[PDB]
Amino acid sequence: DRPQKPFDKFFIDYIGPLPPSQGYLYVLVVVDGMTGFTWLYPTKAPSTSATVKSLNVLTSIAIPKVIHSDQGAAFTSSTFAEWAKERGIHLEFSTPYHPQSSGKVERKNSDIKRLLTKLLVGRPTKWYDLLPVVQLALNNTYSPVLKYTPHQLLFGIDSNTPFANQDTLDLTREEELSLLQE
Amino acid sequence: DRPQKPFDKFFIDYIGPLPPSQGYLYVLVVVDGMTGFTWLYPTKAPSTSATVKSLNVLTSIAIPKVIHSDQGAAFTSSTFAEWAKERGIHLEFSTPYHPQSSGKVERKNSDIKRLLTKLLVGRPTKWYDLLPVVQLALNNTYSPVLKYTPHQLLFGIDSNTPFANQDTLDLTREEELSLLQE
Amino acid sequence: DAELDQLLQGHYIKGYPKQYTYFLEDGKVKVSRPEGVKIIPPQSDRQKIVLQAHNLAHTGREATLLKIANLYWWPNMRKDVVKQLGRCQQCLITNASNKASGPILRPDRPQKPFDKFFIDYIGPLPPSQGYLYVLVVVDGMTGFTWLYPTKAPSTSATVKSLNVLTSIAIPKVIHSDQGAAFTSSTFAEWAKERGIHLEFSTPYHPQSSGKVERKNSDIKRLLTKLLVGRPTKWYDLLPVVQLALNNTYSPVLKYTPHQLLFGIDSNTPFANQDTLDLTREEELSLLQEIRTSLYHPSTPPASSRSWSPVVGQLVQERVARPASLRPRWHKPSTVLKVLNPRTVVILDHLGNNRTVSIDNLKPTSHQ
Amino acid sequence: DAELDQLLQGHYIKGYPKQYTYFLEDGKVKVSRPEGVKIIPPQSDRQKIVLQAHNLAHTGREATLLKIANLYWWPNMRKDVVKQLGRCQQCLITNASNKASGPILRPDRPQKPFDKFFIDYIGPLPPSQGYLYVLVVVDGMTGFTWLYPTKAPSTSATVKSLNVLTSIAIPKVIHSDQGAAFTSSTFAEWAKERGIHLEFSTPYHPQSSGKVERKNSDIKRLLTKLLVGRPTKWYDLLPVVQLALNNTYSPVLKYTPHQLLFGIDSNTPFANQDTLDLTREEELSLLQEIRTSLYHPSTPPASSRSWSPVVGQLVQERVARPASLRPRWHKPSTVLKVLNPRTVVILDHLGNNRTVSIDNLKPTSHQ
DNA sequence: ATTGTCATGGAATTTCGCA
DNA sequence: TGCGAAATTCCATGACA
DNA sequence: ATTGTCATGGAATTTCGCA
DNA sequence: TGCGAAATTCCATGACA
Ligand SMILES: Nc1c(C(=O)NCc2ccc(F)cc2F)c(=O)n(O)c2ncc(CCS(=O)(=O)c3ccccc3)cc12
Ligand SMILES: Nc1c(C(=O)NCc2ccc(F)cc2F)c(=O)n(O)c2ncc(CCS(=O)(=O)c3ccccc3)cc12
Ligand SMILES: [Mg+2]
Ligand SMILES: [Mg+2]
Ligand SMILES: [Mg+2]
Ligand SMILES: [Mg+2]
Ligand SMILES: [Mg+2]
Ligand SMILES: [Mg+2]
Ligand SMILES: [Zn+2]
Ligand SMILES: [Zn+2]
Repeated sequence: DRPQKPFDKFFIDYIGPLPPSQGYLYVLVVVDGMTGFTWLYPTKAPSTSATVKSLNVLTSIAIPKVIHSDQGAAFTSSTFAEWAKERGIHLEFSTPYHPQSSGKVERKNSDIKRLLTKLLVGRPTKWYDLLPVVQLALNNTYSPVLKYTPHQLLFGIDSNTPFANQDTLDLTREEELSLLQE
Repeated sequence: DRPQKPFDKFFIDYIGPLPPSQGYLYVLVVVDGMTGFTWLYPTKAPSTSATVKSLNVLTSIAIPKVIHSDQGAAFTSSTFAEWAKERGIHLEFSTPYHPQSSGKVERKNSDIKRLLTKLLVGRPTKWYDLLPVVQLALNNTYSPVLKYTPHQLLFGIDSNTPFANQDTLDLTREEELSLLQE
Repeated sequence: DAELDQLLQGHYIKGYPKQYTYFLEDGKVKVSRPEGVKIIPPQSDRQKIVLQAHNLAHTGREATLLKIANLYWWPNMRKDVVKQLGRCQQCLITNASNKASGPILRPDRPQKPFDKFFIDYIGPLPPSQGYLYVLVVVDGMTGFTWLYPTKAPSTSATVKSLNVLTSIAIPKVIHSDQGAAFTSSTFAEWAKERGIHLEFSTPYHPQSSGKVERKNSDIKRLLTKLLVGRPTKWYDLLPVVQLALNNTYSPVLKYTPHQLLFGIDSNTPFANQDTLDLTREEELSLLQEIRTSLYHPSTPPASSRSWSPVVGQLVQERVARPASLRPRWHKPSTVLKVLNPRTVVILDHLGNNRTVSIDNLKPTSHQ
Repeated sequence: DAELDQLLQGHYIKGYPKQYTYFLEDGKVKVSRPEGVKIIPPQSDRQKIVLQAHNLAHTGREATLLKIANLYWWPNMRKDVVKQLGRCQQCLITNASNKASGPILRPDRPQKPFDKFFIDYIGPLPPSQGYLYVLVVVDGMTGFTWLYPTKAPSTSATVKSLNVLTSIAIPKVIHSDQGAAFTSSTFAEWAKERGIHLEFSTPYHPQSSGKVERKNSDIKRLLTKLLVGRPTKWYDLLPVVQLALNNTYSPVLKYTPHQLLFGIDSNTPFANQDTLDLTREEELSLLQEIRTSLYHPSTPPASSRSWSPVVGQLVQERVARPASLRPRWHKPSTVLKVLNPRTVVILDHLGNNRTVSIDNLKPTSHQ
């Protein structure tokens, strides 16, 4: 069998609804399966339109062979099926109520949820401007298994933003107070 | 003594007043002494201003060593004396009531008077537009003495407008009828 | 299928080299070449494959081939690629040429004064006494120049000025570019009345009026210097510039334009006195010898990758004032006649006969 | 008088050759040279004579001399002529140079992706969805390009676009010209917050941004082809052009910008499959070898009459947007430091220190 | 049915002044 | 029949929208 | 304190297929 | 160890306002 490579399989999913941030409510998460590299796109809804708009930006940089997702409405629509067929993208779906991807991707989506939650508290309407630094943090995070960051596996070089001071990712006691109040 | 050359001596004089032709009443006549080449400039008056204006056009093409004239007011003014001194032009005057120049120039000024009179009759207000063809006729007229036209002596070549059909220059009997009527 | 069927079982087809093993896999004919395993498509599919590869970014020969070679191999691929590049209309009319024009002609200096005038307009300039333009008239033989200020580059201002000029002498020929003032029927009428032949440059090529264009440079350069530290009141300086340049030596000629026209300096500063003891006829005889013996340049060497036009060749005229994101070249046209190595007649994109400079032509690529 | 008095009676003065007879006539010292009888003016009159001859048409060396030689002769005339040409301010700032710039540098290709971005704006273009401009961002090592449509070439539109871009990675250096969008303090603030060094071209020299300028040509050329026979609706085509050019082979490199950035093609047409059996680490090892071994051009030969700057030399900066009939050059300034053979620091005409390209400099003539 | 041109100042080459 | 310096000629460069 | 670049297609050069 | 043709490399040309 052939070794796993970047652009073989993008894993997509929606996070939301979130509090409004400059008119945006959701985040389309795209994770490359091999490298673990993450792209994040803010959208106003979990619709096919918003997915096609966000993925058109991504697919003007690089096109995946396969897109994997759960059976969410936006991904199972025939409009998204025609969009994928035009670009030669095979669509792949997990069984309903059994979302399965891969250990590296599961742990990556876990990091994204917790990293967002830690920065949502205190400034819950300002996450649109923080999406760039969130991606840089995720993509320059060390991988225990592969022993390389997503940035290193995708580009084959060290980064100019190494996040050496690893964030705790858990919430402090004071951040639980303002989180439980809201 | 040195042989006579073009630009050694311009002979200037005014002809007029003539009937109005596009606001102009006089003609400043400039004849080069050596070649017999003629320039004609229409003016609104026999003034120093009109002389200086017309001769500034000529002296941007070629500057004479000497300008000769009768003791007319425009030529004896101190403004015209200063104009000539700025350009290094020596002014030369004939004695009052004894206008003398040279046989070639006298015969040239005779031709100009008679050639104008012959074309004035019939169309006395249209001599402004005819000044170009009058100059070409005068400057491509054969010289009995030197056996070359003014054009040939000035430029050293044949002309593209040879006036082979020599004009009679005298007035016909019908042209005397319309001339004596006016 | 038919050609590729004999290939699989082992028979020889011309173009396909024998030393490689041609096999079938996943319903497709393949071959194990040193670069890797490539698919051999049938003859009927190849034009579509080349077109698909080319149209990705409308790439030229090698960039298109490198795409096709990632998946496919067949005999003489670049021949099929070049075939499609010559049929792609978008590439022919958008791409640049990579062949320079042939070396410039240096036409003979007119033999006599007033054989050929070169006229052109300078402007618009800063307003001076209400005047914005300058009519420049350069005698081809002598370089002797006349300057006239005008309010517009119009036929009426041109006729006004040339009537004053032609008081001194009529020229045989007047050369000009295809500007509105010179191409009007009113100007052609004015020229025919006086026996003057109107000669016109090829369109969009000021090199052809280069005699007067080069004089425009000296006129502007001297005006600039005289106006340093002053407001640009140039109307009064035109008589001064005209006289100054007409009496300026050309180092290569050793003569001023005034001297070439008259054979003797007038009463200007630093006037030459070498012919003071000669008669005028002796002076005019020396002038005729000077006029014939002037330096004249020759055609320079061609650049290493130049082209010269041939009758029947496909060529493309440059678009004059091309809009944004629009092609810089017209559709291919054919060379009817070669007037000289630098000038040709073509069967225009509209259908007309058009005389053009090869500087505004490229040879259509891929034949 | 004193020097010329001894000359008349027959004594020898240095500079004046003995074999000619120097006599007096009309109160002036003269000499019978082969060209003719010329006046020898005294030392005190000569500077005025050269100035009078020069100022007729502000002529250079030989044209000025030919005027003076009609009347006068004295020892080493051209030395006095060249002396005045170097003191004529109008000629120094108006005349053109006749020395070419030295040969261009070909700076090293950045070693890694995201070491140096080159950014620039295209526009204005025909309105498309209300957008008039395109921000072009070119990675120096790979050539991989990002395109962003904007309504103006502004700092706010630049920051918006680069925040989206830098989501993928932060660059070490961003190179740009001195356009208003990039020179603002708001942009410098944005770059310092992210650890990005702002590098700027020398003014009025787009060659220095040549990496992105050349990419602008390909962007416009492909847009032109795709819009043939259509209205210029280019907003929707920018994603297509971006993807197409990023996956286009450079014939000299044998690689696409995508391949130089990622080391493996994505799911695009005609994708390369040569590294299908390698692991990603084996693939990234081959990529690092490919990045270091790319072709790089060298400095071309200098033209036969080029100049290179020297510390302390008098040079003149080109006027940026010169008005009509105004000089094309600034007053002479001095070369403080030579940063490289093509770039220098000068003591500006205002008094400031200014870093400029030698393409916008001429060496002041006549020392 | 039309076509590049030529001032400029360092450098290269020739001529001058003297022997 | 030869040297050093001055004078002359050569010609690449650039700008005429 | 900074620096030209590179797609393009004929031509020149090298490699291929076969002997 | 050498030929004819195909494949590859060379590189002048021009345009990015
Ligand atoms: N653009 C014109 C130039 C010009 O660009 N000169 C720069 C130049 C560049 C190189 C060179 F070697 C010499 C040179 F002077 C020009 O000089 N003139 O006189 C023009 N006269 C009229 C028009 C109007 C449109 S046209 O269709 O009548 C037309 C277009 C082009 C040329 C002539 C006539 C334009 C121009
Ligand atoms: N004129 C600009 C060009 C241009 O002329 N390109 C043509 C070009 C020519 C030759 C070459 F080799 C490549 C090349 F692209 C340009 O490309 N850019 O991006 C500009 N960007 C901004 C401004 C605004 C005034 S500025 O003072 O900020 C300034 C002036 C000049 C340059 C840069 C910045 C002008 C330009
Ligand atoms: Mg979901
Ligand atoms: Mg009188
Ligand atoms: Mg014109
Ligand atoms: Mg012009
Ligand atoms: Mg710019
Ligand atoms: Mg630019
Ligand atoms: Zn094409
Ligand atoms: Zn000057």
